Amino acid sequence: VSPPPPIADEPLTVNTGIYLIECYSLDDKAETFKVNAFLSLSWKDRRLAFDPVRSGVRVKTYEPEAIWIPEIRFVNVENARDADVVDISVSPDGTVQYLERFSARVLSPLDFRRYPFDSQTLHIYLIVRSVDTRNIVLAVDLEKVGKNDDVFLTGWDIESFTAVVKPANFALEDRLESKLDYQLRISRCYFSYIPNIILPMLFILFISWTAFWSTSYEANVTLVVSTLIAHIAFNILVETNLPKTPYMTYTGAIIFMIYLFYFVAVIEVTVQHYLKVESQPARAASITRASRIAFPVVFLLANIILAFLFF
Amino acid sequence: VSPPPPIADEPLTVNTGIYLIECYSLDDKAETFKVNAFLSLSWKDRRLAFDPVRSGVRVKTYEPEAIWIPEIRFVNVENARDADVVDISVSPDGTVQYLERFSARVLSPLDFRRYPFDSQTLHIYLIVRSVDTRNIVLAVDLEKVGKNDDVFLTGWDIESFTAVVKPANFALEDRLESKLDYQLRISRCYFSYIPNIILPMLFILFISWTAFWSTSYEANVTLVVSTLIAHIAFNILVETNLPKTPYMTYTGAIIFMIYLFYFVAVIEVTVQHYLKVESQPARAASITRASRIAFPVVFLLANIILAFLFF
Amino acid sequence: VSPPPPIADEPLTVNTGIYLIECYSLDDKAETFKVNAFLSLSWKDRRLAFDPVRSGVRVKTYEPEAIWIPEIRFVNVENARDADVVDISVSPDGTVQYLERFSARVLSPLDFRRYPFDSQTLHIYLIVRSVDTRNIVLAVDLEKVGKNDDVFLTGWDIESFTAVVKPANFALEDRLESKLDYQLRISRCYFSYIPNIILPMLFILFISWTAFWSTSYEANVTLVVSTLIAHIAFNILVETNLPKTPYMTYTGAIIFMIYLFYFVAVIEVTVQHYLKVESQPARAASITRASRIAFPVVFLLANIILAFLFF
Amino acid sequence: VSPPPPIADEPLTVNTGIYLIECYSLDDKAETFKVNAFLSLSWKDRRLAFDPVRSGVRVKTYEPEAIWIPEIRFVNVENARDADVVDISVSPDGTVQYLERFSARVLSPLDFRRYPFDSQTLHIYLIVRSVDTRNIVLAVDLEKVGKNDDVFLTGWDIESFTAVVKPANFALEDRLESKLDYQLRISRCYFSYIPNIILPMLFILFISWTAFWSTSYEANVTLVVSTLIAHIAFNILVETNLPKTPYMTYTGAIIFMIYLFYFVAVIEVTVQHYLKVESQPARAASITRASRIAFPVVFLLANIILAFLFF
Amino acid sequence: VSPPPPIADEPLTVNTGIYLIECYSLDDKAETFKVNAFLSLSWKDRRLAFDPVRSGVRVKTYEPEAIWIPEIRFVNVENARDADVVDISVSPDGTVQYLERFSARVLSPLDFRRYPFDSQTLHIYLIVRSVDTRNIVLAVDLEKVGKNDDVFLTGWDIESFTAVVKPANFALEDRLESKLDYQLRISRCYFSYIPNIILPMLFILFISWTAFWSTSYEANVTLVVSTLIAHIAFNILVETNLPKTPYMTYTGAIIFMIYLFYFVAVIEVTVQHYLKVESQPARAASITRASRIAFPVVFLLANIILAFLFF
Repeated sequence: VSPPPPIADEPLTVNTGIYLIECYSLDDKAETFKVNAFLSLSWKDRRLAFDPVRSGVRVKTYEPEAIWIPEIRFVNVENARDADVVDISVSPDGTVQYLERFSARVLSPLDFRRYPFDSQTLHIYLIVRSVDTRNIVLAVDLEKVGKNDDVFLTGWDIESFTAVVKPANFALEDRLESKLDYQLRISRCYFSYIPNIILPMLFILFISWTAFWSTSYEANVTLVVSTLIAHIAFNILVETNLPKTPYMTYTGAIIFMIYLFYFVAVIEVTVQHYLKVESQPARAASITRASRIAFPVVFLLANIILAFLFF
Repeated sequence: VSPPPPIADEPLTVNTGIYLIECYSLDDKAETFKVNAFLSLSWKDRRLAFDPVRSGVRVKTYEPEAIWIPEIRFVNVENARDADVVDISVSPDGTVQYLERFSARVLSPLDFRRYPFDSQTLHIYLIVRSVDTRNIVLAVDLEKVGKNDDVFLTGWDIESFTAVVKPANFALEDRLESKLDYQLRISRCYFSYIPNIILPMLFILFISWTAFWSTSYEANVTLVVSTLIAHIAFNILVETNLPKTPYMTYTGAIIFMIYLFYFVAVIEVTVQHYLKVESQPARAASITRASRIAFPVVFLLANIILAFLFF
Repeated sequence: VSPPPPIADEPLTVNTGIYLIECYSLDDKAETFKVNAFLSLSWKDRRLAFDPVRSGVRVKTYEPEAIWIPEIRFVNVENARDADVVDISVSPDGTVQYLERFSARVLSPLDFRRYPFDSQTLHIYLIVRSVDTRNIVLAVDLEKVGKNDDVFLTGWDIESFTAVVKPANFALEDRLESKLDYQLRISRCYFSYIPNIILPMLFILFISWTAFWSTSYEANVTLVVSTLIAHIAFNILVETNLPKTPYMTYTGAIIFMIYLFYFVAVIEVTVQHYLKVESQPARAASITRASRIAFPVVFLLANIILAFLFF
Repeated sequence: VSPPPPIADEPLTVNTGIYLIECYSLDDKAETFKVNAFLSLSWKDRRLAFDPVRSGVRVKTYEPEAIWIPEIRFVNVENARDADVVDISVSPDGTVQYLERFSARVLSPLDFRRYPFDSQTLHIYLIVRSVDTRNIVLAVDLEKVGKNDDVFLTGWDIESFTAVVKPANFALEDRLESKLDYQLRISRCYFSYIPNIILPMLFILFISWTAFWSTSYEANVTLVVSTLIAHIAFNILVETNLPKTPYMTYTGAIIFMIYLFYFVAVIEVTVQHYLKVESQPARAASITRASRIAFPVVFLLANIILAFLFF
Repeated sequence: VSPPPPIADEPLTVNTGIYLIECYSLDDKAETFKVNAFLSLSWKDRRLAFDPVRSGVRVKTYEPEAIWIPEIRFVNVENARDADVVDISVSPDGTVQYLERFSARVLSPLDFRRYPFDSQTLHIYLIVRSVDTRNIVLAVDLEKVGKNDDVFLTGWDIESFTAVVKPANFALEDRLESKLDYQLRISRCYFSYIPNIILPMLFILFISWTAFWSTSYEANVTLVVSTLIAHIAFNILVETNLPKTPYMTYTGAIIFMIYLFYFVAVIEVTVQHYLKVESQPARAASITRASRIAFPVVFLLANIILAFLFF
């Protein structure tokens, strides 16, 4: 079987359509997600045309081996998909209606800079490579693009599944390739963020600041250094929840500024003590009492600096 | 091979039956479980009917390629199943008795809000897609739905394996699909919660409260801050046992309220000290002595608030 | 090829035999072990009988496709085995001697209640499903059941590999199945428990008890609370060695009772201090001095309670 | 099919070309990376030559089985690649144009001595083994060597993909092999190095040095030993980011020297105390005051020693 | 195709040869290593003999399916190898020269008692099972046994790859098997052990001993108990580097004895305090001053006891 010969000089249009049955295994670290879907392809091969009256039937069904079928592939997949052909139907004019169910692991890049208020745009790129006998381009049948309502990705909200209708047609290793962009949009979700990461990290930070209602260098050193251990040990506890990136994220910045407020708290505590033992308990107490409004306010305003920086 | 032609206008009934041989690899995080089972299918194709007298035999056995067999598929599977056909038997009337042994990884959503007293309902969804020549619906042979007695899922109690007999018949990409719901019910199980998570976490919390039988700001700061480290380090130790969810669970709420009781204990300790060094040891001692009934009672009642909130 | 017709009304005996070549990958968590072995099957198909004189040969060798061979399967495997047929030999009477080398991942349940003095019984269950034309039962050729001497499972002692000769014959989805139990016994092994888990955990516990040779509430609070952190951090260190079960184990009980001895030590320390600051240093000292024989003795006797409870 | 016979005594040239479609799964620990690419091969087999006029066609397409095709293999792969032949085209002169899409896991050694300013050179080694009837050598078509612009490796910058045009021709197990070196260059990237590993580790180190503005052996011991715990716990937190190597890295040296500055700080603190309690508070204070310029300066200069050692 | 008939009653010699191309993925825990190599086999099948003059060619090449080829297998592999036949060459006399490239995961037992100065002997065991028609033995072609110079195993030194030429011929399940031992000798390598495990663990241990230049029970308790936490937290940090074995290793013994020196340090500190508060500061100071030479010397000598015990 050859590809269908062209009527004029025109290339062959294949009408694509992905319907998401399941989506699962978004690996935030590997920048992958697994998907289980229908792929529908449709084109016109007039070599397969027939008379519905003389053949007796409205629709002819073939096996994949029997007829010509285009080699459609995914670009951004790890390995080629687990495909199973569901149905091949040819109408009287020669219009082939192909359908397969596939499952593929997909590499779409992720951006965690606004964690845990980030949203993502997952791509599924479909290509077809043209042949020597005829050129092939993809098109999108927008009625055959959708998703099951049961489609769930725990800890995200699946907003929308579409495709960009204009395919990207381009030359590669001396032949025309036609690429299509199918986009799954999603938006994050971590109702427990505040009680699982933020609130206990604010509490351990506030505990360090009770050293501004105290003058014991021995109690203060225990307060500030022991709660710094408590902070690091807590960061250890929530390490699994936080994104491990080579760049700075929003939650990551909050964390960093907290390590800074531990450093500045120690400076104060050391200064307050150096002034009191250096017989200036006037200036010593003036600083420690100022820190009690200075630290919380500077914290709140810097957090507004960050918030506004990222959003 | 086409599907069997209909006698009247009726659709084709396939009689389904899943018998669980093994169940294993419930991944609480990925919301999957692996299963190894028999799938039995049964329908009537009168094109395969024969005379037992003239054929000489009572039952004819075919190969899968030889005869028409419906394309049954699972909905909520990662990849299509590892199927091995066990037996195909056709009786004189044309009744096909199909049997295969499969193993599949399955995506059923899990709800840990009532951890570790949660129960689950694992779904295995069977579909069949109807064809142009004839409509197909699934039915359930409830005598062929069951499970091996050896079937174990460590840390759960396998309660029941059934199917919802009314199939869900619906149109999808222009054809009728017939869906079936097979439900594995399970219920959790963790005797170690009481002896592995709750009791040592109550002990480390109680240790923090011995600061209400003390007036040393230096001993008290060590008591409350060191036991807060002990709490976080313990939470680290039992991190593997606890469910890593984007939502708030019951055990997770207990944990959170404990981080709050550390914060409130520090407030008290700081206030008691601020009053004693501010020459009001009457009010200082009044508070610290009140906390000794206040803290434990508030704890017990809040835990009853939580308990009743979740149950 | 059909199954061999019966001489009388008798069912077909297949003579089984597993010889373990390697065993490896015991996953204590997943309750699996991998195995690499020979499976030998032997039955009589008199349709394959021949005259050694007229055929010219002593033994005829066939290909698997050529002759009838029973569908033997494992029950408690994740996926069906990686089988490679080694030899098929038919003697003049029609006795088929089949041999294959397989490797399979196996689900046998494990019991860690007596960790690290537990022993296990790993099952490999062989089934055969009878057919419409004839009934099939398994038998054990005990000369063809054994294990290579190199067979090693690091951290255990491979005691014995046998089979229970009486097969379990039973009806399943309307046909007779014949099941066989092959048992690999194993017994645990951990000299490092004493020098890796128990001894450093007794040392950190004893360190907490030097607070009975002291009256400083500040040193005592540091001793008991700091060593409790040391205990939890050590439990973290040996978390990989200890079994993560939903039930209580023997080592797990020892651990739990140690968390209790930290709680009781804190009670004492708090009471001793409350009596001394409440001007009763007679009773204060009486208790602290009694704890010095009370604690170690109660520990030793409770450990004998536990020991005897589990053994 | 034999290899094409030589015109003269010359060997057969195959023109190679790898175009990277995706690259992913760089395992820093295992020294692997996965890749998905096109491999293009081109040679002249004049046995396949044809007359475009009499054959009627400009280009003949064959199946892999039909014609002779060289066994090209990768050297440094774990398992042989997942190859799928995309197109085989023969022009009138007998020039075969082969194209396949493969995905392979690759073992290229990595050097982390200059972490996190290291750059890498990933190799993909192509071999062909010559045969008895004729010698085979690889050549590089540099226009067919390239990479997709979407090719991403999170936390690195993909600089360049080329091949060394001079193939390495050599005798192995009595035959000529022709090897080619395809090099993917990459350079590291951890913009957050300073902000997540270095800065909080300098802060916890500086906190230890506030013991030079103090004379309390009890506060100083808490300062230096508690911040040493904070250092180790932080190193635990950033363990995932740091490379696990059997050799010394640059970041690893910084870490090591920090453990040394904790040791030397303790020596000082112990000496300062030993002199003050040994009634020499002149020399005691002289040392502690000197450490306040000595420690930071020695640190800065040693870090310049290291920096210059590695770069 | 049957095996070649014997000329006399002699058995068939197959000449083996493994050439290591790559070696990788030594899993210290699972006692496996992956390997990628050439396997060369050579034997005489006179059924394949030909006249070079009449056939026209000097050497005939066959496909694996075409001719008889022995079932050579590995003993100590997890799954049977990923084999790809590279070349089959038959000379005029019937001498088959087979070559395949395989990759296999291999189970060779490892001994870490002298970690990190241990050396290993990795086995690759080749078997052939004799058949009913003829006996088969393996031989070693020592010119076809070697390794690529690029062969690397990070953190080890690949010393040598040979085979024991005398095959082990033996009866198994009623037939002769011929076994061969191919040995890869490797030796460990960890310069970072001294700068990653031993030195910071000696520093944290030395810090505990500054309590012999001090008489404050409160500072001493903080010194010894806080550095014991620091020791456990550090052991946590280097847990990944250290071998997780059921037996006692050399590095493991060093670790254990360090936990003992923490226990003995606490005993001293408790005794020194009990004597000073029990008004015997003569004996109290005598002990503490003796410990300053006793502890370091006993440490050094015990480490020489260990060193000499293991080596």
